[PDB]
Amino acid sequence: SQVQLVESGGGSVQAGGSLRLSCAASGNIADIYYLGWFRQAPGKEREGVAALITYNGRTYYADSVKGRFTVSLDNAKNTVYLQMNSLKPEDTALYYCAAAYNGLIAAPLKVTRYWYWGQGTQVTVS
Amino acid sequence: MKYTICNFMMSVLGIIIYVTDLVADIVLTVRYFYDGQYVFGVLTLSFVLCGTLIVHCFSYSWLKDDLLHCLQGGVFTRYWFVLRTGYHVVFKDPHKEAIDMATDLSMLRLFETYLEGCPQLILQLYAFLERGQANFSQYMVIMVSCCAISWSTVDYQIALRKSLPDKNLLRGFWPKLTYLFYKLFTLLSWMLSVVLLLFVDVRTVLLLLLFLWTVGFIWAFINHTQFCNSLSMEFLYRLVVGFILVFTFFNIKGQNTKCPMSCYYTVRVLGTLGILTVFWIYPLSIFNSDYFIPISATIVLSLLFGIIFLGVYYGTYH
Repeated sequence: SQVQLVESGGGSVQAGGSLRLSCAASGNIADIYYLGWFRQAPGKEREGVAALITYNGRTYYADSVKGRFTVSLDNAKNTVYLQMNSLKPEDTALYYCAAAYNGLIAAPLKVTRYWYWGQGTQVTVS
Repeated sequence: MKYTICNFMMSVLGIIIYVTDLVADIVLTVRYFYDGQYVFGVLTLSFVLCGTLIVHCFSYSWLKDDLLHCLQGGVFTRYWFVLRTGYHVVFKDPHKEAIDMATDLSMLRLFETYLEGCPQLILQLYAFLERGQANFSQYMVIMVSCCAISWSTVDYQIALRKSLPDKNLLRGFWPKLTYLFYKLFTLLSWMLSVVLLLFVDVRTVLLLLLFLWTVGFIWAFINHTQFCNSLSMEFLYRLVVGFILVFTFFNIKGQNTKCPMSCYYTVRVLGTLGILTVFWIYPLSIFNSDYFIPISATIVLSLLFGIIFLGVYYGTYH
């Protein structure tokens, strides 16, 4: 792969607390249009949770997590940050960050839309 | 008519298209399971499994009519025979057998091509627009299938020239290129139209296929198509040829007078552009509007080019 995505910030935190994640894209991200996040736990398939547009910054969300997630991008470090507040028990899942080249479909929540992904980090809620 | 050297390169060109087409499909399908894309991989391997099965079923019927091991004795056994004689042709009525047997193989490759060139190009191009950039492996199958479509179509035209002397005016390089670009452009417009709908509702397009498929199947009955002997093969032949009519028209039985093609395309022009009016008048937020304009441009311009090429061919030769 031309670029490698690095995930960090995962850990163990009590219920109702806060925790920060960072996803770093090392390489050329000039052609990257969409990039976001996912939730994955055993017994279910991947579904989109949050995403943003690099060109503008309009943060598309999911109705299940609308009004709670805080997704921001910083071009100085070429990375994206994710903020939790007042966790819920079902948040325990694997968080992956992935990008996608610009195409035709405009719906950056579909699992099959994104091109390449990262290793992901384990997070749990107490 | 003597199986010259010139068309021998045309015949040997088949494998370096065919075997590359075959190896591309197998190398690409496992890659999808290697990357986790199970749906595309199993479905793209379904075409090659069905593609070689359909021709093999025709292969057994043709071989039995002309005449566990016989089960696998299909195209490869047939193809080795002509080159075994074809090598001697380069070395030096064997000519009658060579030309008749080769042109028989050519047509079976056409149905092997247009049941693997056009319908399989949908899945790859549907998996290329969705993910934006795609990779080298998917570019390989799309180009080789385009080469396979290009090679088989012009080969059929050569067969039409040699089978009967009615089209004596077909001589020349210009008819080869004009009719070739007729398929490559008219199909591309209709393929891109089906792909655009495919993102909206998968079920509607699939059910739309059955309505078009059965019309082609019924269209076989009215023309009384007859090329096979077995009653079961007769049922199968109208099934496979009817499926092709959904993608492009082929003047079944070669006894028409341009009447059915006009009807098939006068609805194509309203059907394809009618779809574009639906999206333009009723905007869809699902599709990005930035790249929707060039796609909307290339779907109509290519179709405009396709009908333009038709006037040159039929209007000066047919």
